[PDB]
Amino acid sequence: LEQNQEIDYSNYPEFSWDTMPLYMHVRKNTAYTDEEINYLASFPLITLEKSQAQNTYGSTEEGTLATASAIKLKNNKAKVLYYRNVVINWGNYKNDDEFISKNPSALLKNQNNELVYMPNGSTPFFDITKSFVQEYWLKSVEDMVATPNIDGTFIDANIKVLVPSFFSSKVGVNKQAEIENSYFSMMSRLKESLSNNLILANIIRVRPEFEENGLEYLGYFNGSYLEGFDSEAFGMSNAEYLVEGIEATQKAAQSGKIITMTLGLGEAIDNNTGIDDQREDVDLNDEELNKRVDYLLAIFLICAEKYSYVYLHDGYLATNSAVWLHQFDQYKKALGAPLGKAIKNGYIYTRKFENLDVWLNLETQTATLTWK
Amino acid sequence: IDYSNYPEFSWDTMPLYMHVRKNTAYTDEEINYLASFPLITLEKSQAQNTYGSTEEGTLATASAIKLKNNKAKVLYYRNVVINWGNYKNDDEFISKNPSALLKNQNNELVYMPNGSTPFFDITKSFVQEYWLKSVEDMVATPNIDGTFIDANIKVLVPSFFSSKVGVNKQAEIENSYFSMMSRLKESLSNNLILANIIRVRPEFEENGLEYLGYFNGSYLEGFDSEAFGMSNAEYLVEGIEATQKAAQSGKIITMTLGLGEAIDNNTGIDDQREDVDLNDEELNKRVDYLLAIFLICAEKYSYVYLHDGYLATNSAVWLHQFDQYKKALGAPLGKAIKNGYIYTRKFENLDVWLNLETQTATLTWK
Repeated sequence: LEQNQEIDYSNYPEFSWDTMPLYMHVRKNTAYTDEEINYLASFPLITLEKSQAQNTYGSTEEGTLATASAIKLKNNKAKVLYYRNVVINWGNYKNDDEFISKNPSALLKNQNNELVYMPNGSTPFFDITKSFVQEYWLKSVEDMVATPNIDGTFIDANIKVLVPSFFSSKVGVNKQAEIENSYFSMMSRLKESLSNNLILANIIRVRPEFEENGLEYLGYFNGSYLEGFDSEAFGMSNAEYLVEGIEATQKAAQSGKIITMTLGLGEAIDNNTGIDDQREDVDLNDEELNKRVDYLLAIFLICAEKYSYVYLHDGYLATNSAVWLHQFDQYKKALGAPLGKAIKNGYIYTRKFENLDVWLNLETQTATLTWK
Repeated sequence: IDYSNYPEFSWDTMPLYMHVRKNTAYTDEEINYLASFPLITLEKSQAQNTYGSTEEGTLATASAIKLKNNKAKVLYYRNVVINWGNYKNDDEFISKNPSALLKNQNNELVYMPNGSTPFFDITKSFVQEYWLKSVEDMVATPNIDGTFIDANIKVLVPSFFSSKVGVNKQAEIENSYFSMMSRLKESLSNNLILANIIRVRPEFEENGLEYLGYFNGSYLEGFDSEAFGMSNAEYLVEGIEATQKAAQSGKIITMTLGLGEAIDNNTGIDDQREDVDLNDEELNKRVDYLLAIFLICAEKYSYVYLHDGYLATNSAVWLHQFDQYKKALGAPLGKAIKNGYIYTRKFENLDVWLNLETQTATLTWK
């Protein structure tokens, strides 16, 4: 497996321990307002998702360029990443639509010559085993990253390539191995061509198939995004699953890799409204909600090192998120640099920072943040 | 009550409903499966990637179903306010008439939670006429027996639109909706109109019965999904009471209940989706429970669907028949009896015992 490169922080985002280090990961179907641009520009690291303002700019490619230009004019130090899925042919990319229309052989088929799909039955996959698909995809990423207001790329669906059953159950064992081989070739190409830029990947993940829960695959990347971090599977308890995720994240962060930890608040915010009635306004000062914020931040702080950033989210679509444009009080309070590593005692973790003491219990799913 | 356009019904075995879409044409086996149900709703996005549009995919599917079983009743889905994709005729109409879409007081489009799907402004006469004709034209085709009208409750719960377009516009949407439903009641009097209307709601003192006079029956969803601070059991008690009254009055009931949560196995996102054992003891207990809720309510022309979503290619129960669907049921020998949260009912070949509090039921088949 690809080894990690020697650490060079030249192109890394800004980072401070003074207050919570925050990540943003976002789309909107139309252009951001000026106020929204100012909000985005306040984050040190921003990923622009697929379906980026396409109903204003006609395409994600153009909506990305316009959004990134506006962010950079407000804060030229904000780092902006372009999302790219390595295998799923999601909609709203004008260049992808043209490429697939002109070249139907670019899509992935099973051994019976049938197109295979995501669970919606309509979104297909790129057959990255084909040279011309690899070249198209790599060029699309390199061309976008080369533009002035884009600093790097967020690579998605690595785990769909690397967990053998995902594609072997669709296209067979040999084709899965071929997809994997081509994936490694493509990531090696980006590691070299984007060496003066940033590459983040959705890669660290508790998986029975991954002996090191994704750390073994970080060699191509400046860091990992984390999702599914508190969503247990494989018969593991919630606490057991988080213990493994925390260990992997601590190791990656201590190695100097960027970490962008996403944790959902959707379940703590939902109040059984919004489907056939107005969605009830969320009291973002609610005491129980803030206990959940404390808990999720405590998980993050037990792991964090320099270049670790957190996003407690209500989905990535700005217009459907109750936390969009908002900042919890925990994000404004003095944090300060760690005074050492977390201490683990069973499912209880503690950590001291210059202005904060953290206590976390994974079994009870509770935490305390004692600000100084 | 005029039953002349109603579907077939038998108590001999479980009366079943089907509610379905697929992005491409059904296979022959799938058409035979559809044709075996007495009442089928064809959803939006109906084979549009084979036939080019939902309109033509609906026509093709319905023709094939009726060739296999001409007695099957087939309904065309139509949303009264949401402009969902894949209707070629809607795309043409909206492109030509952007003013057909609902805007707020700043003249901005308003959307569903996805931020992209807009709404028909049904306060405008030309929109009303386009919509009504689209329904009437499709129901007049030979292989379609009626329509399934969706999103009634989004019109009738004031906060849904008032929070988007203002209180005056919501009242006007509601007024126009009633005019449109009165028109359809008359034009489709030789056909079937099923609506997504019975629903426990604080705004509806009769939980949707007060609107049922426009329609030949109701589809039910959200039926076991409590809200408003209500307990699950008391929320179901209210839905059961509404459904019993409707069914006993001769209205069609199509009760949908999700098995998604009892089938979900924490796989299929980044790995292969593991088989759910459809013969499992635990899944069969859940089927028994959900069928018991249905049977406590059912009358002639009540039908049930225990589902894993409406997209055929993503459903673990597509093409499947639970054993509970094959056993002799027989006619009810009395209405359900309610003793607290425990209901019982006797049929010729089955005794039902249902406890809403524990979410368990016992089906004693003879």
